[PDB]
Amino acid sequence: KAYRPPEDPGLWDTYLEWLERALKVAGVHPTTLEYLAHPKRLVTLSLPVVMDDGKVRIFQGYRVVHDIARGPAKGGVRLDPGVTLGQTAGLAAWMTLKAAVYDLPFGGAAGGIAVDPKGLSPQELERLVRRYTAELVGLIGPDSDILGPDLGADQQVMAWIMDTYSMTVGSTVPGVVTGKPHALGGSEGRDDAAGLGALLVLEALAKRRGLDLRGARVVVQGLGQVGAAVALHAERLGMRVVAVATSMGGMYAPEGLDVAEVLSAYEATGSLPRLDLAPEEVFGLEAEVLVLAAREGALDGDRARQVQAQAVVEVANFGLNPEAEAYLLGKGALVVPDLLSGGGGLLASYLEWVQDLNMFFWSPEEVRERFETRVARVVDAVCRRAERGGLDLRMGALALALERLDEATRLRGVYP
Amino acid sequence: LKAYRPPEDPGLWDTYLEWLERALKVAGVHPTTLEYLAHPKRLVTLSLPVVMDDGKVRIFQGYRVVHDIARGPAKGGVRLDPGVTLGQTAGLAAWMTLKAAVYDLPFGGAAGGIAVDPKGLSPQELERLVRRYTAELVGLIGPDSDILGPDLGADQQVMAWIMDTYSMTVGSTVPGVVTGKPHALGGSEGRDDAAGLGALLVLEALAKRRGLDLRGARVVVQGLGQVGAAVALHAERLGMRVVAVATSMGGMYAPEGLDVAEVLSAYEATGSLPRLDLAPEEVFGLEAEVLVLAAREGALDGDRARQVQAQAVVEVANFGLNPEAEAYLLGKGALVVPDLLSGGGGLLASYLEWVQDLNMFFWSPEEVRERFETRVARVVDAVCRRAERGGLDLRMGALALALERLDEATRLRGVYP
Amino acid sequence: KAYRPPEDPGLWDTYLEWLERALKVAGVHPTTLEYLAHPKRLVTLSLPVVMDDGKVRIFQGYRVVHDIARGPAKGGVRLDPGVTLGQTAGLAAWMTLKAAVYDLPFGGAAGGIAVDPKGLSPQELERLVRRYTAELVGLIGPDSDILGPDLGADQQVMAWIMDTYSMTVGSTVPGVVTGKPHALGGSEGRDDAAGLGALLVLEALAKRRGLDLRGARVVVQGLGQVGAAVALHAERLGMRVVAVATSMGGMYAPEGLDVAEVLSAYEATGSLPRLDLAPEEVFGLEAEVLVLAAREGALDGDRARQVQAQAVVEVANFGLNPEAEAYLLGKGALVVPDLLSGGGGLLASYLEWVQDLNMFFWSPEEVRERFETRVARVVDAVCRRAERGGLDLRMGALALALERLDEATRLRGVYP
Amino acid sequence: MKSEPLSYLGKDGGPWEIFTEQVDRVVPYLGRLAPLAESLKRPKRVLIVDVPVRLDDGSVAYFEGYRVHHNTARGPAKGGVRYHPEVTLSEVMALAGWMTIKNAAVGLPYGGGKGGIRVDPRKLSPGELERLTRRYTSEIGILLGPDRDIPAPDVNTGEREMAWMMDTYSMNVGRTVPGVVTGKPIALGGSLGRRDATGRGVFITAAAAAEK
Amino acid sequence: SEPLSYLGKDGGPWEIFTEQVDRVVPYLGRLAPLAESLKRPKRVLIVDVPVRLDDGSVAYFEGYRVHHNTARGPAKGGVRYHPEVTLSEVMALAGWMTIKNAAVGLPYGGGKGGIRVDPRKLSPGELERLTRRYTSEIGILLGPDRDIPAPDVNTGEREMAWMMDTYSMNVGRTVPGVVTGKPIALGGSLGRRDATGRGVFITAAAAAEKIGLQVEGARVAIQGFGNVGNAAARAFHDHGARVVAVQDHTGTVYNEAGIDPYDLLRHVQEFGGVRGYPKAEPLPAADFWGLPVEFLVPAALEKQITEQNAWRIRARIVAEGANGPTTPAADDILLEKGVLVVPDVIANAGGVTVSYFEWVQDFNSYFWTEEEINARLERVLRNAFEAVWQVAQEKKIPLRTAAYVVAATRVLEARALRGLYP
Ligand SMILES: CC(C)C[C@H](N)C(=O)O
Ligand SMILES: CC(C)C[C@H](N)C(=O)O
Ligand SMILES: CC(C)C[C@H](N)C(=O)O
Ligand SMILES: CC(C)C[C@H](N)C(=O)O
Repeated sequence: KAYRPPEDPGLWDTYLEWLERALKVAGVHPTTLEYLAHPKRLVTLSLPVVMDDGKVRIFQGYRVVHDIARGPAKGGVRLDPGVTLGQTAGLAAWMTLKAAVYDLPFGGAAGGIAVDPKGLSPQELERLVRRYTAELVGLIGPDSDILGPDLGADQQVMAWIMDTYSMTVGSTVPGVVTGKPHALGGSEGRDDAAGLGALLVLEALAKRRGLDLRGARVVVQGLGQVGAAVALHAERLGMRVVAVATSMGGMYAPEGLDVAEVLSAYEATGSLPRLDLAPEEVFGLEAEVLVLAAREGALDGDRARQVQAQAVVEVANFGLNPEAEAYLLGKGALVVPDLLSGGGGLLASYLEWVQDLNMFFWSPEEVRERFETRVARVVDAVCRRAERGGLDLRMGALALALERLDEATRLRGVYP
Repeated sequence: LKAYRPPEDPGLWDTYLEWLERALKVAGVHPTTLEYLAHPKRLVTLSLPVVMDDGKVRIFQGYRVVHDIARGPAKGGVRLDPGVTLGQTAGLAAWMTLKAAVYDLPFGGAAGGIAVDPKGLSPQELERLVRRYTAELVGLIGPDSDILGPDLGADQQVMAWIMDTYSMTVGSTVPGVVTGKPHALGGSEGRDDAAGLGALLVLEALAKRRGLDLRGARVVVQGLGQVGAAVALHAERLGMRVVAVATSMGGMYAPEGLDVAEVLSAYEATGSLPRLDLAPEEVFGLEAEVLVLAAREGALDGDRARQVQAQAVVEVANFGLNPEAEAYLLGKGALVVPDLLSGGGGLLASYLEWVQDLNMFFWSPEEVRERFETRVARVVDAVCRRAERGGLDLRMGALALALERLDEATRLRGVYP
Repeated sequence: KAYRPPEDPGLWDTYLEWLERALKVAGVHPTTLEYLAHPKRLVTLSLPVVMDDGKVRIFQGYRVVHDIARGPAKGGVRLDPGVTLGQTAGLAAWMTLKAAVYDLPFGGAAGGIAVDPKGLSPQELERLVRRYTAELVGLIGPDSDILGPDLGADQQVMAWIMDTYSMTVGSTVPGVVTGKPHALGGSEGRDDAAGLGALLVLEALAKRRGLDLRGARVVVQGLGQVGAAVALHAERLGMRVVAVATSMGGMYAPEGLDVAEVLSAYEATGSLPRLDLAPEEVFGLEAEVLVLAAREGALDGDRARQVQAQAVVEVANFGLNPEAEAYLLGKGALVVPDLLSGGGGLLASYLEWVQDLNMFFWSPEEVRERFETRVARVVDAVCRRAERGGLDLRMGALALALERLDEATRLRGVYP
Repeated sequence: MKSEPLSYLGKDGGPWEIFTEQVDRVVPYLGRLAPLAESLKRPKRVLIVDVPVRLDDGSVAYFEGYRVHHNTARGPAKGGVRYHPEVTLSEVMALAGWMTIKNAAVGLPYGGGKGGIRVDPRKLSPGELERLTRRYTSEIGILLGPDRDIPAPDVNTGEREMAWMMDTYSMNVGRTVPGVVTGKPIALGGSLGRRDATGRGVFITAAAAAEK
Repeated sequence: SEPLSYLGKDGGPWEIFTEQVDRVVPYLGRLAPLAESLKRPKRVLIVDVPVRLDDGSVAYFEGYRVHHNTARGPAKGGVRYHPEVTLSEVMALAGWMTIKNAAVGLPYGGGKGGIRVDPRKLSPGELERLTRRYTSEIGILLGPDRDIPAPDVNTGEREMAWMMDTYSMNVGRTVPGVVTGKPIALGGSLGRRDATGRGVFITAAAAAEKIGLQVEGARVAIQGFGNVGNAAARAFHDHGARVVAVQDHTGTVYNEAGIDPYDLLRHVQEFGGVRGYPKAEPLPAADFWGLPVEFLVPAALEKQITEQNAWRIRARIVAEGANGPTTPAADDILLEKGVLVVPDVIANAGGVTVSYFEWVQDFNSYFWTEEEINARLERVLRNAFEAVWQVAQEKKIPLRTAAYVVAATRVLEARALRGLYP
């Protein structure tokens, strides 16, 4: 029935597991299921770079387009030692679903290069990124495959993608990549969208189910752009951020941290002002809200037994695995899945693309407002669907995505 | 040596790597060239959906690998076979880089394939599959980027569908995107009976060179497709005794010589030889002067090589002869003709098809023959020349020749982007 | 009447001046005239290059396309600190004429970069050359404007042009540039054709005026690719090469020189073995043949008085001043013009391009034939047009070239 | 110099004549623009294409298809596609003419275009109907584009056919181009508000008159 | 699958083409089901061509470009400027190019264009603006690998130059091979003026061999002394055959001792025709047909050989220089008398063979000498005749029918191999 990655199937197999469960609760045509279970195109590149010492080293990278039923392929780029074909495939498929949950006219895609970005000089990294985008010029574009940011790939990387592509093609093409700097056709909203989204989603779901949020305690797992934003917004909306954690451990304040102060220190020193918690203890604190805002696999089945939170908010893709979700659901926890919370990065990227395509840029105010309207709509649709089939949030989102994918796929049909 | 690692089925690639590294020791290859040689430019895996006869979609898996294009646009055959993997396609694409280089052609190396049993689909399913494979590749192929060609399970009819699908997508008659076409479509003459004709041309030159005669030499042809049939056929007209032919089912043996007309006729009509004398693996051990490997890869391994009695072994199929079996046969004194040399007929013929399609001007059967023969001879003499220059066997002289032409092209063009 | 170059009008004015003289002897319609007196376009490029020390330096480059009536633009690339827009125009216009003389399906073009190539690292030069061709890709191509070798730009430069064009455009396109290495679709061989061609022309002209080439003495001014080749072939053709010369002075031997041995010492050290002569004493030597193979303006009116050659062969474009030519023709010398004796490299390039397009290459001996019979054909045509008009060689060539340019231009008409 | 009526219709006298007559009745009111009127009586482009289709029974049927660009001055050609056994060239020309008019009357930045296939869709299987739409879409490919010509539904076509056209084109071109046709399903870049537009429009213009 | 509704019931020349396709089906074998495809032009593009006239007013002209069939390569065929140019006509003519292109073995499908204009009513400037606008309008069809126009009725070197320039400027590249019939200066071919006449000889000579007929000392009768006629004449003369009779629209001259074509030509150039040629005797127009000769070359109007004259023809071989010089009734009569008719489709295909050579040379602007041209000309026409002869014997049918069979077979084989897609 399904594509089998030869390297590293974890994320892909997780996608297949959710897909198989969702099939039982949505109307899906066989032919749709076929497409959803075999990615369109998986491509592996060899990337020559002339190193600082003048010797040529070859890096390995990937771009996978999973499924384009709903529109052009959209997907991030990872610069990380752990990148593999199987991971990129899994992430591409997750993207098809995410985008479909968000009612976005995007197919799913993902890319990456096996490299430690810190281990290269900026010149070597810029060269590596340019060779990547050069080798992809004929397969990407503002209506083929739109790239964006992901692990180890910041706004400066996006700048280099955009530039390389634009110089190659002889035209200025902002819409080839998202997550760009403001100076280069990026959007105000925002590259702190992941975090705000997570919270707009959360607040919307608590309003619906009588959960009181002003003065609720939040633990945030992870402190990159995503976690920082989660923490800042959670505080703005009147919650107590009692903990933030990195991979070295966590900081704890039963009264709630001074978020901006803690983040000032983290940016300035590259460390939390103090470390109350071991990395293990983070999940086991007494709180209302636990936020998974770091990396895949963060919360497994064993660790789920630690969790004391009423709400668990998956923001990182695959932050909690199926086994932890079943357990936490069995305990009466509200589990907010990645497909919903933190589709915020993707929605912003979309609003970036729309703006780039007709070269007219909304105010920070106007972006915010279109951004909020759309997350409130996505939460509504997912809940309406969950309720009609009496399913949990993830399943509702899944069934929604699948129904939408099935429409685009059956209407378009098989061709060539 | 740091090289690309295929995740699945790395056998053919690994062999290529072995040979690269041996040849590295005897040819001047700069480090950058070596890096390019050890990592394919691009490996593409495709999901190929197809509406089957029943109306159900089934998805197939296909591959397109461009290894290295220093010396010109990529050239690469297309395989339709149940054992097609990314690993083996990688290995074949790199082999193309070297082969092209040995034959001095302005081509880089590519290969493609789909993991399919062609005899198991209907004519319409097969056609739809080949078209989809081509449409998926349109932006990545073409007469000056990646030029497709035939291989296992891929007919002149398949080449036609490739030419047609491309041409209809791109909105122009473009015969030069694929080779091995029907004569009617921009194909060249009669060849491909070229693989076999070439094999024998190489043998004949190598013999007139080391003062042997083939008048009445006994030949064992392992394989009877396009390639083997022509070998058998051409061996017979040069007055050799073809004592056995062998398919994947077994072999027919006549110590006095087979009527190659009779055996081919039966096989073409029925898929069997008139009689089965030997199980397929017994055919290598036969008392003959010449052994021709004209089937698939890995036909003659290390131990079965201990059985060979033949003095000359001609490897026509890519990797027909394992490296462990080449060492042994060299030890024992046998003449071993490598694929890079004797498996180069199809590629040369394809190049001549391509050249004609560039200006849509077609030479006569005899002009094609003449130009084919002189290039084979130039290539045989060039390989022999580089071999005796450095005291090498044929394989190694061939590899040396290829590496230095690849190195020259790589160094001149440089790294860009 | 007439484009005015903003600076360095010299070579354009000379071209203009010859055109004015040839109009009185040739059927040319006003429209043709207008076209020939105004280059189609003149491109000045800024060429950013990240230098070895990491700081950015901008160079200035040019591409001029003169007239395109007979076919796509063909023309060289100079890398020389003397390169200007005015110089480039003049040369682009000269190509137009020289191609028409050789009856080639080319229009004329030229280009340069203002740089001393010897003062850059090979790395820096690669970047400069690559930026030049990248900036140009939308204005060049195999049926558009075909580039080629010229001052300070050899086979390795042409390779980088080629590689740069092909990588950008995304397919392999040997036809965008000529004078490539054999490995990349150049040959066969030469590089050595400009000198060969020069001698072939002198041969057929000597045979026609009754003149000893049998053991006659030759002086070659200039020892770059062209002069080295002239000298080399002059010796093997059984001429006695009494002198060679560079921008440093001249090596002299009255019974002949060992030429291979001299180019060996020159290629080794960058200087001649012995210096018997001052850089201007070379012209006045006792020999039957003076060959001009260095640079434009090599022989002035004054220096021509000292010449006792009976044959003066102008190989370098504009090697021989208008005024030196008039005097030598008055004395009765055979004066062979650049337009005729300087087309070897152009012819070889044409032949090279034909094969590239076809992607099929002739044997060394097939090239030779085709080359040789073409030189003979154009020598014949220049003389036939000379004879009928009662003209010297230059004027004959000029009127023949003008007539072909007139024919192509009036047939095509004005459009858009 | 006189511009003779179109030779390719026959000395009759049908839907194209009714359109040119409408052009004629308008010429007294055109002022300095009058001499240009002739151009309105001239389609820019008429493409007649053969649309072959493998039927379910495995045989090949051949259908007549048309794509006409009447006028292209205000913008790209816009007009639907009709599938009807009694469709003629001259009918499609006329309709393409009326689209030039209708588009200008509301000031949309469009020229006018129309297409037609001479076929009874009732008589085709859904599978054959699809291969018909795909082949037609390939054949008029050289015309198509969001900045060139944008087809749409008409008699016997709708969402389904527009979905196939959009798909065929996008696959043929290697990118997703929703705007190559209109009247698509919402799932493919359709618009909200398609069902009530014309009725509401009737009201809006009636009210605008009441206002006056 | 019903007949083309945009012709109405008013078939005419297209039905003539269509009937000829019908007549060939019996010979198609397993290709016969595909025969219908030949009755359908791939595409028809009708364009408005607006021209700013010298007085400043705008005139509008209907133009046509028809791609009849594309199985064997890009469309190829000339463009005609005639006030009676109709859609039906261009279509029929595109059809005949598919046939002719295949019979001779060129890698081309069939095409044709026309503008409905009387070029005589237009100034050189207007004809230019007409030409350039037509070629911009059909620009979406043109290209060296898509469609290659050529001269036809009232067009020539002058218009082709204009088409090439326009296409080249429009596209920003110089592309000599987008059209043929260009002047040499712009990338035309040597050998064009005599190609058709020469080819009549080449085909007649190939026919001659099949029947043991010596060319040397053979007597030749030729009708028409234009480009084809006199080219055939010289080609016959320079191989040792005697021209004994030429017929013109001005009269008929006859001389059993031979007429020297180069001398007849000076007289025809001087006086407009053959009448009163000093070195021959006048001959009654009807007696021309019944002359005892080995070779007869009708190279003028169509239908010159009819019911009314066929029975008197003593020639062993008729080689058609003109299009359709002989009627079906005459076909049947000459078939009964045992005279070989070399049909026009191959017999006069020299013109179009040289056009193809021009196009080959244009790919890399590398030009053949005249002797190379004629050498390859021979190769193509001898091969085409040999294949027509082969099928006539196999199928027991006349050369004319064999030629269409070869053509239609080659087209349909290419369609069958490529298959139906999309
Ligand atoms: C779902 C769509 C993108 C289907 C597409 N036309 C295909 O057959 O691949
Ligand atoms: C074709 C290759 C050898 C060279 C090319 N500049 C590259 O970096 O890939
Ligand atoms: C001289 C040619 C290039 C003519 C071209 N049509 C022009 O006007 O420029
Ligand atoms: C070129 C043609 C003979 C074939 C093409 N695939 C078609 O369906 O029209």
